[PDB]
Amino acid sequence: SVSSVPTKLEVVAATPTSLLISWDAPAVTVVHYVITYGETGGNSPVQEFTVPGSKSTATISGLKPGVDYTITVYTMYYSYSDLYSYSSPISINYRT
Amino acid sequence: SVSSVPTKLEVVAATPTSLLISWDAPAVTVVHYVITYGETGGNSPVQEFTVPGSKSTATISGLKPGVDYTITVYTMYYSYSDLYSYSSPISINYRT
Amino acid sequence: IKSLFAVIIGGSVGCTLRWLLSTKFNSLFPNLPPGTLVVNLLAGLIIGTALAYFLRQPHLDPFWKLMITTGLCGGLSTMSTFSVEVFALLQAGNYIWALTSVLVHVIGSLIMTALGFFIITILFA
Amino acid sequence: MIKSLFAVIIGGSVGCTLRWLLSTKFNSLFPNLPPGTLVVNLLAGLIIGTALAYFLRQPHLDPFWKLMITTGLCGGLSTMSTFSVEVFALLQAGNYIWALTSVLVHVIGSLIMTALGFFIITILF
Ligand SMILES: CCCCCCCCCCO[C@@H]1O[C@H](CO)[C@@H](O[C@H]2O[C@H](CO)[C@@H](O)[C@H](O)[C@H]2O)[C@H](O)[C@H]1O
Ligand SMILES: CCCCCCCCCCO[C@@H]1O[C@H](CO)[C@@H](O[C@H]2O[C@H](CO)[C@@H](O)[C@H](O)[C@H]2O)[C@H](O)[C@H]1O
Ligand SMILES: CCCCCCCCCCO[C@@H]1O[C@H](CO)[C@@H](O[C@H]2O[C@H](CO)[C@@H](O)[C@H](O)[C@H]2O)[C@H](O)[C@H]1O
Ligand SMILES: [F-]
Ligand SMILES: [F-]
Ligand SMILES: [F-]
Ligand SMILES: [F-]
Ligand code: NA
Repeated sequence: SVSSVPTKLEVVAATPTSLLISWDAPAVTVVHYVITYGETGGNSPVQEFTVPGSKSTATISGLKPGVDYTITVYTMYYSYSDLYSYSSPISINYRT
Repeated sequence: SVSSVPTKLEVVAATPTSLLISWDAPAVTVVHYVITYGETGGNSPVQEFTVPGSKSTATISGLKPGVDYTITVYTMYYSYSDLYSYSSPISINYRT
Repeated sequence: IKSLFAVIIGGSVGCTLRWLLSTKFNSLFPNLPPGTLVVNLLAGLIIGTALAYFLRQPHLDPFWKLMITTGLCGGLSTMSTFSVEVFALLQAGNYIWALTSVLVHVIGSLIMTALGFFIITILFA
Repeated sequence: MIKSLFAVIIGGSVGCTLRWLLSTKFNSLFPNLPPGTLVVNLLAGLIIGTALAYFLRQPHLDPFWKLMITTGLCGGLSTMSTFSVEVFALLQAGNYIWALTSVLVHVIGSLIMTALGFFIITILF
């Protein structure tokens, strides 16, 4: 019944080539968050990286100016029933 | 299969009114030993006292000189099957 | 075969109780899942009361003793679920709660065993 | 919930039976740290660790098999309660060195086996 998906994913700060994102942790033991990002225009590779379970913010760098990016965050979390599994993602669009 | 009864019960030292007894510990977790002693003659009352599981010697005091005593030792021990139970006794006769 | 039934019947009741209590309550406080804690504390209590009670009644059927201890307490308690919870916390970088979980499970389970033993020991005269 | 109950009972009964057989066969061989109770906790730690890593890679496995292996088998096989009386008895026997050793070897050992199980499968895939 308890959701393992993060909430309130948003860009807290931005430059033309980078985004500082943050999110609220779900009420489960998160081992790590997986951040993904790629250009919304679906003709460019999606990249992913992890952040530790204690962190609830991340920096994305090396972006192109004036381009729409799709950014998602999901968890690798422990629960009783599923042990280690991956949550569904929370997703936002942001234009540099 | 492992015996919880002590072995080699014997008087290591004596005075007219006391006996220092010793025994080999059985290969089980002994919580305490119970020492009993009474006059071998007839139905004079048998008395008992405990000794800690770490000790394998005990002093018996307040005996009468020149009297035959029956001395027994049994264990209160932990095992997997029986939890806390009492062993059979080992027994010796000794004349002060 | 009679001993095997005691282990299976007791074990099945204990495992079922752990399953129900864990799925119902573990998600309420994930830093120290209370379903897994309560079953370990409860099993510690029962085995302690069994320790003291069975000492005073040496002629009880080995069936009931085996059903309560190896069966019920054995099925009800868990070291394995306790381990993954701690392992996950260690992997999550949550050391304070990994350490706290280890202390509260172990020190707590021993305390409940002591309580169970001494409550029954104090009751007898 | 009835299909889930069968997984818990079948798994639990196999685990409890394995613990019973291994404990009665081996615990008396070294009573300061009963090896039957240690081996089942170490083994359950290993299985739950391998399950942790394996079930992560196979998210579409039936919840039946996952529940039978973890809550059932590992839950029934491992024990906190029997671990507690062993330590309690040692504490009552004045054998503090082995009471402390038993606590460290069971807990540190069970976490290490969980780590081994997890990383062996993680390194394989
Ligand atoms: C978290 C727990 C809180 C509750 C604590 C309350 C304790 C109340 C009981 C009194 O404490 C001990 O009781 C033992 C008996 O129960 C006595 O052992 C005596 O009897 C034992 C057997 O019953 C023998 O093994 C011992 O050698 C012998 O000293 C022992 O002297 C005494 O100090
Ligand atoms: C006394 C009991 C001993 C029993 C043995 C238990 C072994 C514990 C295994 C720990 O697993 C590691 O924990 C790190 C710390 O949580 C994680 O680092 C993660 O988090 C770090 C910061 O928290 C980052 O620096 C790393 O890059 C990142 O991988 C890492 O992934 C994970 O594999
Ligand atoms: C780790 C977290 C804490 C968990 C809870 C701790 C519970 C421990 C209970 C210990 O019980 C006592 O142990 C004493 C031995 O340790 C025994 O003393 C017995 O043995 C002593 C010597 O070993 C003698 O001095 C005593 O008189 C004699 O009663 C005593 O009877 C017994 O009740
Ligand atoms: F374990
Ligand atoms: F835990
Ligand atoms: F327990
Ligand atoms: F132990
Ligand atoms: Na168990």
